[PDB]
Amino acid sequence: TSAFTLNVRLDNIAVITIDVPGEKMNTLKAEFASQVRAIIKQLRENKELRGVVFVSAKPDNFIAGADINMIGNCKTAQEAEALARQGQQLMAEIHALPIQVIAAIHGACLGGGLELALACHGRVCTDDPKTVLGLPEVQLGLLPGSGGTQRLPRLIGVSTALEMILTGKQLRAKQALKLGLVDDVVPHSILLEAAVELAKKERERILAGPLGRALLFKMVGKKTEHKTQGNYPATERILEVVETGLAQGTSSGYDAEARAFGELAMTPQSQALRSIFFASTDVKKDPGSDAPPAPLNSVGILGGGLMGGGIAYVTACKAGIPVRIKDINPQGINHALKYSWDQLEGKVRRRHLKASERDKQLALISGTTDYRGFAHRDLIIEAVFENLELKQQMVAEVEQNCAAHTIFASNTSSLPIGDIAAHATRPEQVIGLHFFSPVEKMPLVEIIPHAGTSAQTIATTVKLAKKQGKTPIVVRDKAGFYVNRILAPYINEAIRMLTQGERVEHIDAALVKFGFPVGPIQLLDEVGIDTGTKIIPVLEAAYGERFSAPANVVSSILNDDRKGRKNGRGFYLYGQKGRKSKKQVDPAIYPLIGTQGQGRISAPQVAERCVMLMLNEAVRCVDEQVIRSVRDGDIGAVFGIGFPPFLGGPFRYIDSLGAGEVVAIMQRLATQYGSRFTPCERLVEMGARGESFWKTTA
Repeated sequence: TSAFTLNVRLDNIAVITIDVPGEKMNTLKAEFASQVRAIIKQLRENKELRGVVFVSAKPDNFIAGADINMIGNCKTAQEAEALARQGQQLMAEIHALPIQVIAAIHGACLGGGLELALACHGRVCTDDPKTVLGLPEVQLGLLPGSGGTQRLPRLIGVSTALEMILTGKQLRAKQALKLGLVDDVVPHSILLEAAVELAKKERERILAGPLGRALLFKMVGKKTEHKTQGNYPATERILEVVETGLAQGTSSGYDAEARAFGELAMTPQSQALRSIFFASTDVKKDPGSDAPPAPLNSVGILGGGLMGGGIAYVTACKAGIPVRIKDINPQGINHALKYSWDQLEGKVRRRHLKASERDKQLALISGTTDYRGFAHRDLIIEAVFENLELKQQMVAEVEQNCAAHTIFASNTSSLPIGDIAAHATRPEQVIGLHFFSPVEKMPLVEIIPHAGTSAQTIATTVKLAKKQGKTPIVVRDKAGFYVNRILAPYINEAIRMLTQGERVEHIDAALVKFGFPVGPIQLLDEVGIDTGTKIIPVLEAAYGERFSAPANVVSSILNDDRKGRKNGRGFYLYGQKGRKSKKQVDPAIYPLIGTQGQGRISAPQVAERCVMLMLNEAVRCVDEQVIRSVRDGDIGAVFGIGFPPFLGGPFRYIDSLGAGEVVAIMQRLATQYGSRFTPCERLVEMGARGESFWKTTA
């Protein structure tokens, strides 16, 4: 029956220990409002104090901001705005304290927690890697909504404050001190002792109030519009709330911040963003199997190059597991080792610790061509050539050169795991672990158990996958798995429009405006036309002509040796040296492939044509039990192929669009463009009945 309690010391300086009684992390619950009022009145009552400090007893963190469930318990903009204005009002009483108030921050301090630090006159933080300051409410479709949109700009400057609010990026203590956000960064032992010590103590060219700051907002607004394409409502309201707050006065802006927090909470975009946040922590909590994980003290990598280097990089640096790389090409090992060096040579940029920690993490990386240290490797990730007979040999080599409890994790793209495990002595310890290049950048992995994969090695592989910073999904051993299977018809349809007279500048721009990061064929170029088209024959024989492509388009492109960006040129130029215009848009591609049409199609009709083909294939795998749940399919496509996050995923996009309406669109598309668009066998059933993919349908 308490959360905050304060105890004054011999020197009359109060210390409020923050510790939510039961929960693992300090969150700003609705129950804390009356408590902090009751104690902040006790500070004023005595009038015999010099300073006050704020500390978080939980060693994990400081304050993780307000809980996203409290916003969900509001059915109107007035209620969401109500607790928003109540949030600013309470922290105004903290800033109005005649006593000097300091926040001592050890651990993460994000969202509403960082705002409390802004209300305090001074701040002290630790130099720990787990302490981070940020305002990530924009990532939930919302906005700081408790004083963060005005208190922060007047402390760091609008130019670098707006970055923190529009992206939600968090800063580290050494970088936080430069901006002036924290007044001092001291070790965790000195924190409180120094915090109370400080608590006892009592450019201009762009600073032009009317035009210097006016240029920033015209320039930041144009950038933010281009990056988001206007599909994120909070992005409009952050500039609006912070602009009027600085221009027309703090109090009038505070009231605009509250109204923004209110109607942003009921936006359809924000509720979609908060759901994938809830689904992300659900996946991060789900172990895929109820069996106890096997030990993972040391791992190994089969295969070299940038492919193997990426797996080894995230395995040793991010997960802290020593890894050896086995490759029979001596040159292939150096590229796998050099790639991991250049990653940790990010110490050039002000970050990455130093040679102390650079060589500490690097000492866990090693390479050899001769199988001499593999006798005790608890798990070995295979990343060699995509060939079944070669992968079967790899299985036969790890079982003979390593322990009897090792796990074979194959990074395959189009081969069934049952065929890779067909000739294994212990087929219980072989699994699919599917990464996406570039390995460091992409955050999703597909963990594919075959018919005989043990429930222990299932739980063991995901524990490693989550240790590498990846959000894994467990998908069935069917051809194409999930993320590649729902992307092949998506790319084939964009290519089929090119053969129908469309221009690539129009198509790619049409889908990034729809919500995707990059267009389908720019994606095909970046990932490689070689790799992006090697799975269309596998999915053809496994599921029929539904995954078909135009007759001889891809056959004509790479027979001209146009592999994409990996070599000289592809769908885009990449030979544009001088760089006056960024977008390459190669014009030799149009004559290379037949194109009779002359652009009848519109701008949303293009993006809808292939997203419907993708939605069709998406609900197919949840009906075939390829993905274990509809939640695994949402984050599987949101983090997998950059499905528009403001829509919540492909399955939450159907619920908002209407199961009966989407079946009518594809039946309408099928009449016009062919029978590849016909609704999924299960979607027609959901179009008849009031079926939603998610709870709380209305």
